[PDB]
Amino acid sequence: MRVKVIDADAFSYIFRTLEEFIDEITLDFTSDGLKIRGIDPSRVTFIDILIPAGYFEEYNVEKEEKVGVKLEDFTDVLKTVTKNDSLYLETDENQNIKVTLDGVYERTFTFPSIVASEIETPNLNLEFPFKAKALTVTFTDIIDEIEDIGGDSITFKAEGGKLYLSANSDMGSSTIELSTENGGLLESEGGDAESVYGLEYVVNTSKMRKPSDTVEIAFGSQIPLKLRYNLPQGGYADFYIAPRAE
Amino acid sequence: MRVKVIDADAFSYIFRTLEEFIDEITLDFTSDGLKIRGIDPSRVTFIDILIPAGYFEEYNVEKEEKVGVKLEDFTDVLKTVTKNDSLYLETDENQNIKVTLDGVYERTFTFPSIVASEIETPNLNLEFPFKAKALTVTFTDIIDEIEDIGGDSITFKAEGGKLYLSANSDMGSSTIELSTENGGLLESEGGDAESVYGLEYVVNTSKMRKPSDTVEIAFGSQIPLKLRYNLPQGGYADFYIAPRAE
Amino acid sequence: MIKATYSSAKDFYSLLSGLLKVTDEIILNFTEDSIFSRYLTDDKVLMVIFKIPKEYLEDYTIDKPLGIKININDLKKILGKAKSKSATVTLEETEAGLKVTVRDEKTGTRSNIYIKGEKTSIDQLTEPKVNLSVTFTTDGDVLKDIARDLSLVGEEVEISADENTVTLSTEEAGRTYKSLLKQDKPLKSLNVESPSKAVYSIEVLKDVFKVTSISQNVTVGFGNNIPMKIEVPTDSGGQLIFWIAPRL
Amino acid sequence: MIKATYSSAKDFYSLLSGLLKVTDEIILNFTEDSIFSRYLTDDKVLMVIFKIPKEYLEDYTIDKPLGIKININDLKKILGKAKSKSATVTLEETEAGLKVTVRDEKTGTRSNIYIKGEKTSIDQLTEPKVNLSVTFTTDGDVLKDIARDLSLVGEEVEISADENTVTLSTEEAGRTYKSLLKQDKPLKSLNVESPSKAVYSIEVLKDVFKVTSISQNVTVGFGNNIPMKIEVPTDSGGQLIFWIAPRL
Repeated sequence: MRVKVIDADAFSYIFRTLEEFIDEITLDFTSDGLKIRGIDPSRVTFIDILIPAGYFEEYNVEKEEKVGVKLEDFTDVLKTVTKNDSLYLETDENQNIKVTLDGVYERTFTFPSIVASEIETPNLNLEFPFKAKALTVTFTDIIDEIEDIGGDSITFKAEGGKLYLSANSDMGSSTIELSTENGGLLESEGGDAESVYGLEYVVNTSKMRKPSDTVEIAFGSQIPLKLRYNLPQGGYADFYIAPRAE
Repeated sequence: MRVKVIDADAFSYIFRTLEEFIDEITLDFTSDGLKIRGIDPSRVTFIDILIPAGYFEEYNVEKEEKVGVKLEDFTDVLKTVTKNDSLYLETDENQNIKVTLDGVYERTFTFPSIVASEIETPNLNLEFPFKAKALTVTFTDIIDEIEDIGGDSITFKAEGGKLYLSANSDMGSSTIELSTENGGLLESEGGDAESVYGLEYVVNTSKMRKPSDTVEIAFGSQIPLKLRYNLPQGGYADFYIAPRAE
Repeated sequence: MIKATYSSAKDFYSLLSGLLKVTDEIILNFTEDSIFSRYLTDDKVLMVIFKIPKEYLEDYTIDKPLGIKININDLKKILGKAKSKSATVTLEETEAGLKVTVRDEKTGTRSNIYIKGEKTSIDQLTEPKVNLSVTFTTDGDVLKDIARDLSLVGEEVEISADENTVTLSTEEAGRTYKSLLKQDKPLKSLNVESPSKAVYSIEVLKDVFKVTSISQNVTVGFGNNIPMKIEVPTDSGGQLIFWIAPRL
Repeated sequence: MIKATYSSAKDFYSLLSGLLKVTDEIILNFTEDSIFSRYLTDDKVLMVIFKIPKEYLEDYTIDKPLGIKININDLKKILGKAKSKSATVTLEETEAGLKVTVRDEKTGTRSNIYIKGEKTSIDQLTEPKVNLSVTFTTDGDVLKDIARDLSLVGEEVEISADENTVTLSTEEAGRTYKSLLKQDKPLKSLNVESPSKAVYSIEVLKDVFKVTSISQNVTVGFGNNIPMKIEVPTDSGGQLIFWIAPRL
C-alpha cells in the first residue's frame, strides 16, 4: 500500500505516545483506514486506534495489509520530521515498511518486518455511567501537572456533572476540578461515578496533545477508564485503563 | 558636640566603604566640619574625608573633638537605618559616641571610646599628569564589573583624553574604555598617563555609589591614584592608592 | 467525631511556623471554646500558645473534648500547598489520626493528608494569672526591628514604662542600647495603669519579637517583675500567644 | 615580528570549535598567503584544516614564515569573551609565544591573553591532489540533518551521483537509509563532471557534517573511490577544510 500524511509532525506523536505502552506495533492498513491495536505488558492498558482514509491526503490500500515494526526505530525516524515535512508510508513487496520524509530534502528509511501478535478485544460490552468531553490541550496540561505532583494512582470522580482528578500520593492527595464552569470540560453526560486508575498509565497519554483536538473521558466503578483522543476526519485513539491500579 | 543627618541611608555607606580598609576610625569634629582620616594596614591606601558642616541639617561643634570608635559596631547600627530615618551623633561627656536613629521609633546606641591613632599625610605634594571626572554611579558600576572579572591589578591608562581600565588577570586582561564619547567620563584634563594599582583597593570603594554624585579620577606613573568621591555641600572622600600593587 | 473548618490556610501556616523550639510533635486540643496547642520550652522560661477561638471555627462539630498528638511537620507541608491566599482548611478526626484538607475555590483545587496521631486527654491551657500593669499595641515589624537592635548589644532587656513612654534598655561590653516607644510612634495604643519595670532574656525576647512580624497588631503586656504576654492575632482569628518569664 | 588582524572573533571561534578530535595543542602556521593549522587524526582517515587566506587578513606584517605551537583551549577562552558579534581579533607574535587580542568597538571594550607557545618550522599544508568529479554546495544545516539520519542506521555511507542527483545510502541490521539531494532541493549548486561513487565511514562523515552547520554554503567534493573534500566558509573569510579517506 501507499499512504501520504501532510501534518506529519502531529502524526508522529501518536506513535511517541504508544512507546510509553508497547514495544512492537502492528500497522493494519484496511480499506476503511489505518487500524492500530496494542496492549501493554501489564495488560492494564488496551489501545484501540483508528485513522480513517480521510485523515490522509492520499490513501491507496487495495487489500488489507498488516505490517508489524519495532516502535522505537519507527519513532526514531518520526522524531526527525519538521513542520513542513510530508510523510509517506509504503511496502517494498518484501513486506518491509518504507518511511519517506519529504521536505528540505527527500529521505527514505526502511524497517525489517517482524512477527506481529493479534490483539483480542478485552471488553465485550462496556456501559459507562459518566462521560465528559474536553480540550485535549486543557486535559493533557492537567495530566502533565498531575505527573509533576506524583503519586501511585489517580482517582477519577464525577459529581454533579463535574470531574475531579485526585493525584493520590501516599497518605495524601491533590485534586483538580474540571467543569463547564471553569472551562475544564466542554460538556458532561450521565450521573455520578468514581474509581481509581494507575497514574503512570493515564499520564503517558499526554503526548496526544498535538494530534488530538478534543478528548472524551468515560469511566465508572470497577470498569476501565476510556480516554478517547479524537482525531481529524472522524479518527480516534482509545485508551482503556484497568480499574484499581493503585 | 551634636550633629544631625537627614539622608542617613547614603551617609552610612561612607562608613561601610571604610570597613573595607580600616578597623578603627577617628571621627574628628571641627568647626569647619567632620574630618575622617585613616590608612589601611598595608599602608597602600590613604583615606582623607571631609564632611563640611553644610552637609548636615544641624551642626553644633563648639571646639574640636576627636572620638575614635570600632568601625564594625558603628556600621552594624548604621546598616539598620531606613529611607526615612534621621541620624544624630553626640557625646555623652564620657567621651562615648551616641548614635540616635529617629524614624518609625526612636533608638539610641552607644559605643565605648578607644585609643585613636593620628594619621600623618603620606604625600607632601602631588602633581597629577591626568585627571578625569565621571558619574559615581557610572564609575562604580564599572568597578563592580571589574571585580567580577577578577585580577590582581587594574591598569589605569589615559590616552587622547580617554580613560582605559584594564583588569589585569594572570597572563591576560580585560579593558573598559571610559570617555566623553561613550558617556563614561564627564570631562578630561592633562595629558597621557599610565600606571598600575591593586585591584581590591580600587574595587572596595564601590560602596560610595549612593553618597557620592560625581567622582574625580587622577593618577600618573609612579604616583598614587587619587579617587575623589565628591559629596554634597562641597564635601569629599579621597582615596590614595599606591602604585604597582600588582 | 471532631470536625472543624478554618477560613485561612495561610494564616494557619504562619501560626505553626511561629512555634519557637517546637519539637516534631505537638498536641492539638479540640475543646468547645477553641482549638489550641500549648507547650513550654525545656528551660521553662517561654510558653508558646497556639489558639483558635470557636468564633473563628465554622461547621465545628465536636462530641466531647479530645487531643490529637500529631507531627507538626506534615501539617506544614499540606498548608504550604495553598494555591491561593483565600484557601480554607478543614480538620477532621480519624480513627488513625487526623485528616487535614486545604480547599481553594479560586483555582478549583484541593489537597489532603491523613496524619497518624495518638489520641490523648486534653492538655489544659494554664496561662499565667497576673495583672498586666502595662499593655501596648504595635505592628510586628517594629518589634522585629527592635529584635534586630537587641541582637546587636545586650544580654538582658529591661523594659519599663511611665504614663506616656515604654523604654527598652540593654548593656554589654561598654555598648549601650535604648529605644523609646510612644503613642503614634510607633504604638497604635498604650495603656499604663501604673509605672512598671521588668527584665527579660534577649535570646527569648528576640526570637519571639521576630515572629510577631506576621501580625500588624501585636499586643504586648507586662508589669513589675511579672511575665510578659505577647498576642499575635491574624486577620482570620488564629492567634499566637507567648509568655516570657522575667529575670528576678 | 608576525602580526595579523582578523575581522571576526566569533567566526574565528566557530572554526576552532570545529577541529574534530583536536588535541590540546595545535600549530598555527603564519605564511605569506595564509594563516593555517592542519592535523591528521591518528587513524589517518580524516585531515582537519583551518585556513585564513591573506585576503581576509588586515594589517598583516610578517618578516618570514613561522609556526607557533599553542594551547588551543586558551585561544578559545579569549574568543568567547567577544562582547559583540562585530568584535575583531589580532594575532601578535611574542618572544614567549603569541599575544591574542579581541577588540569590540561597539561596547568600547577589549581583552587579551599571552599564550606560551613553542616556535617551530611551518608544517607544510599537504592536501590530497585529486580530481573532484562531483561537487555540490548546500547549507550546513542540511548536512547536519543527514548526519542525524546516518547516526540512526548504517555503518558505512555510500555517496554517489549522476548528472542531476546525489545519493547517500546505508544499511544495518535489516534497516535501510537513502536520501536524495538535487538542485534547489536542497543543493544550491551541483556540478557532476561524470557519474561517481564512493564509500565513507559514518562515524567520520557524521562528525564532520554536524560541524559544517556553522556555514550556510558548504562545498562538498568527491569522486570515484577518492577522498571527499568539505569546505566550510565563514562570512569573514575564515575557512574549515576536511578530507575524508574513502573505504576501498
